Amino acid sequence: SKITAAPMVYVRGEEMTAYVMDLIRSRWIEPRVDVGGWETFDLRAKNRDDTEDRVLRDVIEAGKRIKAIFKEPTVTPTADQVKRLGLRKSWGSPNGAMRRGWNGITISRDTIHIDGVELGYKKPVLFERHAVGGEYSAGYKNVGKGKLTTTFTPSEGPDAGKTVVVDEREIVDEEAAVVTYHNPYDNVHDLARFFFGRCLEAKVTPYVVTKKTVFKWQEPFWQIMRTVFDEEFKAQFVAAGVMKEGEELVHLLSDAATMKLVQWRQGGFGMAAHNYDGDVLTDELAQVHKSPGFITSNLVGVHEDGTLIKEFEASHGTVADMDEARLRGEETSLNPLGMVEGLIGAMNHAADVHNIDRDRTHAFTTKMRTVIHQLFREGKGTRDLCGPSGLTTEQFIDAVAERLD
Amino acid sequence: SKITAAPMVYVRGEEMTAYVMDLIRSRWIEPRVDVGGWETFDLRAKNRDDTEDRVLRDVIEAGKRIKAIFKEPTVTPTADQVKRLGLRKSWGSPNGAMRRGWNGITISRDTIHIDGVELGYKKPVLFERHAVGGEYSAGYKNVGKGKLTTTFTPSEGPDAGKTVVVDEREIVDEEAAVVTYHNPYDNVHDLARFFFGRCLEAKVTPYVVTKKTVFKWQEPFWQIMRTVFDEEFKAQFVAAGVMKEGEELVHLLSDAATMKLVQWRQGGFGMAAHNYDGDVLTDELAQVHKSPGFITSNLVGVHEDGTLIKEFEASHGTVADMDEARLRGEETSLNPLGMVEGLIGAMNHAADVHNIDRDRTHAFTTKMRTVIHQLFREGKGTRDLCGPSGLTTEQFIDAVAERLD
Repeated sequence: SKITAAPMVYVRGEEMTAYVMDLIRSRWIEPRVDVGGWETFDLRAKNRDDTEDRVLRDVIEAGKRIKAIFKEPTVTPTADQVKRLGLRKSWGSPNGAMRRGWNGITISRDTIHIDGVELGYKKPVLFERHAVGGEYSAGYKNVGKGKLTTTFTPSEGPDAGKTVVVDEREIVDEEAAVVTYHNPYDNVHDLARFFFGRCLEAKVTPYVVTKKTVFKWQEPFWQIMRTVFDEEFKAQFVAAGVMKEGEELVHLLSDAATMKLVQWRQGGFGMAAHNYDGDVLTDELAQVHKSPGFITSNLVGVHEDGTLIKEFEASHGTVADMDEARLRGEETSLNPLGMVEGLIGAMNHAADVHNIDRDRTHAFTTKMRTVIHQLFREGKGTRDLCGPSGLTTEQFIDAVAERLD
Repeated sequence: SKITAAPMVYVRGEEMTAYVMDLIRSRWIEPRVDVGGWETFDLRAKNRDDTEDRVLRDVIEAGKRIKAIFKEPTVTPTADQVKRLGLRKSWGSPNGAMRRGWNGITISRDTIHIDGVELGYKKPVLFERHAVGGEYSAGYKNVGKGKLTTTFTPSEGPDAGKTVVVDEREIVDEEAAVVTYHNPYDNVHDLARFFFGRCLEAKVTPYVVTKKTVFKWQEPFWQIMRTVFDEEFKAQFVAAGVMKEGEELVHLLSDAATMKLVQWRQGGFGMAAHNYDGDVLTDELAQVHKSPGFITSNLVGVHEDGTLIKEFEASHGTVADMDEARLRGEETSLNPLGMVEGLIGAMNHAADVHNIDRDRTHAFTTKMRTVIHQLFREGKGTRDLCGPSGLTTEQFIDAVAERLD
């Protein structure tokens, strides 16, 4: 009579968030859900070091096969952490490996809402941060005076094999940065389809966000989006009452979009942007809404077989300060809602993409959310939203558990 | 005896803002000031088109010669404006030509304040947008599959004449952008001195804003600014009451800075950033403060001979909707403060550079500001800040005029 969990990758971190998720797994999930299909991985900074990222390899492989991943917040083993945690070596951020390993098209950064508690945006906002390209994968050098040349040699079509000059310039400064990057745009077709599909389901008005007026190479991000929308979605948006007859898809400049995020406190909109613009704008979105914990960070990629790989994370870290407080015998109140939304999304996608116990899984994950929201409504949520009379971390975990049935 | 205005470049626009400035010139300036020294340029979109942009060339040349420029809001001759205004050809924004032509250092984007009126930020905020470099001057191509190569050949030092590879990559998309740009950092030494001097005078806490953690070529923007601060300013900031001893200059990630602009409603801080980050963050600043009209846009560049070239502009547009209302005979209420702040700056700089009627010009510009600010304190400002009881455009101009003496 327990729910059969679909295959799903579970990535454990450390510190306060792992302490919390251990309690959630043991007291909310496991008594109601057979988690035999989960493949669990220990991603403590120490276990990455001890296995020399063998664990990360096993995460990415598991993710490609299973297509549904929940990842806890983790400690990136930076220089600071090597000394602190007593490790052998440093290890970089695992996001690049995940985005490439799973053919990432977007990080979905959506506002998280609680029925009965008003946050910054009244209604759901959706945001797609294009997951590849841009300055994140640039080649560069810091240089003095000299000549900079950029060439391109196509490998197919009429001009195949003929090298052309993209740019050439004389650097006249003693101190300068020289930078080259690319934006791969083939997966913007996939991105547009995913984005507009999401926006239609949510009944939110979509917007495309670039600096294409000046950064003219960005034009195709808009053109691909507009074409997909017009041909495959506009009729549907009008029919669903989301947009009026003759309303065109709107393009916003990135510097205008920063203003709109502050103005549009009603919510009820979607934005899609390039990698960096999405990075900056979604943290703005976090601040307007409440804080980073109330925005999702959901990586979506395209499997070779046509289905989607979906990884889900909370947007806060491991809350080391709170872990320290716990280890000083001081009361804590970690709001688990960001992580729970991630776990819900992963469990739902696991059930959906594998077609295993879908009705019962969706019902259960909906039930967890409903119970949590009702507790917050009553002033029995965590202290971030319910003040000093709110529940401690452990009190909140019990409160949910005894209402779950 | 009228004030003899120092030589100054005056760039006129069109629509509502030109109509307002025509009245201000007629009713405030000309009865008190001999403006024979002003060289005026017609930058109607139609005049850029009619002169094959020779007028923009003339503006740049006059700006170099005279060193002080006031520019009204203008209509960029975009494709859409070509249709609307019946032009022959489209023309790009004039910004790049001005910023590069006058050896741009910074665009200062400061909150505008009136004593006794509450806007978004309680205390002054200062922002320096690095005026040049970045994607604004990028070379690019939209391409398919192939090989992209970037090389650099230094012209001086021990590695002179030896070509090295900055980047090489294989493009695997049928649609991709390939982009190369440079950041010229020699003038960040000047940017830093300018920024910290202003912040010191204003007694605001300075911050440097970059994405250098990931975009590592940006590191010198930070290093240059920190070195100048530590060597030339830190002790002064301590003695001014702004910072404690042992407090260091703070670096903010650009995605953190977007959150701080929303949080820090008390104001009293400064930020300096690269060209694009500055563009995006200062529009956010405008929205938090009130609107674009309440943020300055003051370009500071430098002549070959060391004299600063200063151009001052309001940050709003020409307000076409209000101009249409005006021409229908309907009431309007355009707040001229943004434009007048710009004109004040340009007139003051002209007076200081040329040393023509310096003391009387400063008294007159101070008077315009005081008279304007006092009318707002009396509820006799425009309707943006004083509500429906506020004065019309024309009523406000006449109210100021009769108080100027």
